[PDB]
Amino acid sequence: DIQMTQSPSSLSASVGDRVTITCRASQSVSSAVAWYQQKPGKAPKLLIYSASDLYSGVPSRFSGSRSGTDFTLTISSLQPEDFATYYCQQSHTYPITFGQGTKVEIKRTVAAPSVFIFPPSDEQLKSGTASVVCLLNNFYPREAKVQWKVDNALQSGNSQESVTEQDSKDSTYSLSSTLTLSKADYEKHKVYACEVTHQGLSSPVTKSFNRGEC
Amino acid sequence: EVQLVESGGGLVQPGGSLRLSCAASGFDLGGYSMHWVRQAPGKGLEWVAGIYASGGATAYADSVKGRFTISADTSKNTAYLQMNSLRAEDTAVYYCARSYYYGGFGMDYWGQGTLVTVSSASTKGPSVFPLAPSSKSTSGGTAALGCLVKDYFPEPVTVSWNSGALTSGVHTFPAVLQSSGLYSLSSVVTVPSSSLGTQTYICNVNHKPSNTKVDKKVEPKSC
Amino acid sequence: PLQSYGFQPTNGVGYQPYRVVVLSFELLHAPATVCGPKKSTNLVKNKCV
Amino acid sequence: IDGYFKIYSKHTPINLVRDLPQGFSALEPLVDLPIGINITRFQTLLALH
Repeated sequence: DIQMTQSPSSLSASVGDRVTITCRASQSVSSAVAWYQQKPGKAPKLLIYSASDLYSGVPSRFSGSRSGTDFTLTISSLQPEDFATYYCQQSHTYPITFGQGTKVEIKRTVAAPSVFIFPPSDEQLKSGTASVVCLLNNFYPREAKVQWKVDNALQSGNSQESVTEQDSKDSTYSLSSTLTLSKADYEKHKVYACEVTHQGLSSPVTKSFNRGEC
Repeated sequence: EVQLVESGGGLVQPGGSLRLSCAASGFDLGGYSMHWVRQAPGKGLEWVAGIYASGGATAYADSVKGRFTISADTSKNTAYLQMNSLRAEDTAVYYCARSYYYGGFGMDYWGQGTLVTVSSASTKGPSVFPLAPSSKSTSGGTAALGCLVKDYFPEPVTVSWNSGALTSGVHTFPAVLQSSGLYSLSSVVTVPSSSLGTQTYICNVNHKPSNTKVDKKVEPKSC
Repeated sequence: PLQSYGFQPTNGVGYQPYRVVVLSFELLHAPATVCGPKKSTNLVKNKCV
Repeated sequence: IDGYFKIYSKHTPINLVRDLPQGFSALEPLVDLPIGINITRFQTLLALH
């Protein structure tokens, strides 16, 4: 049972750029590390069978090498067809294991989000619960979070998240985050806020509302 | 050309079981080990088990031992997975894949994956609620109306606006599976703010798998 | 440790078999044999050479 | 010398068996053998019935 670690969690490269993704087995697996290319809705494509064994049907762009234990996977000239999550597989010792998967971004313009805070509506509150919703629209880099506050305290564990896909020209995407309070808990707090931070934002954007507004 | 084709997916009540199968096409399974792998929603790829088509020998991941059992039949040139005592945590797309002998080589032929789900609330329509727009415009002069879609099952759900006529300014998020055993997602439409009181904004939430749908109107409210 | 190679006429160029011979040269400070012509030419008589 | 065993030789009829034959003689070179071994000692070989 040899587990492997992949990095980076995501890589940023344009069409025509180079992509470098690595995988490190905790134990030697010889060179028996295979790689896959996966698009949403599809099976991972087999790219590589072993560190120096490329699969026919895989673009010639795919190549790699080893340094000590670690294997480095690269794409020499990334095409639209290659934006996929890449995974490593070791076939040396059972159980067969896989790495975590590395995403590739199209490396475009960095921008702050348009921050929309949506206080729980009268209709949503008929459910008996209250969902405070904040959406960060059209921003880049890929990593962003909402620091949710209740009575200006930072709250952690009552939030939920979902993230959308990136724009093919700008690399931007939107982030959805919410806070769930029962209606009864919602009514017991006065101030709510969405403090928006991300890797490219030097000045956090905060939107807020008072309980009962909107 | 060699293909591997999966079937047999569907929902299993918690504690129940399901049989999956894949057929080989263009390739004789003998000489290869046939493998089952798993992809839970939001997760990466996990190996489940492998069987040597020409020998009957097997190996399993520790994570599935005592629960997932496999077999193969070279007269049929197919392979099978029997999953017992399925839990919510076992919701995943199950894949067939193959490799030479007993290892030292990665898997070459792959199926596309069939979804197996487990839930205590296997058949639900959506519950849809509107989100009031900010009354103050953001950069570009825009504002947005939205919906929260919750507690439906199974996924996929298709969400669009104005009964499907509105794609312009539409921002949708993927569904995720919640602790309720049901799925949820959200969406907004961002347009110049005066358009929010002119255009129709109805969330068309379609669930072909549940034979249902919801048309929820969203409009500006004092804010 | 070894696996059979599926070398077939149906394979693409990356999987077609290739016959390879590697020439590995001696590093001896006092070599002899496995030699060759030093751009050898013909003899010319009654001329300055 | 430098890994090369060098051999020179001559073979003639003899009248003198007590001592070696008298008079000047130059041995013919035969071979430079690229062997690579340390020679500090030796023995002969006989056929046995």
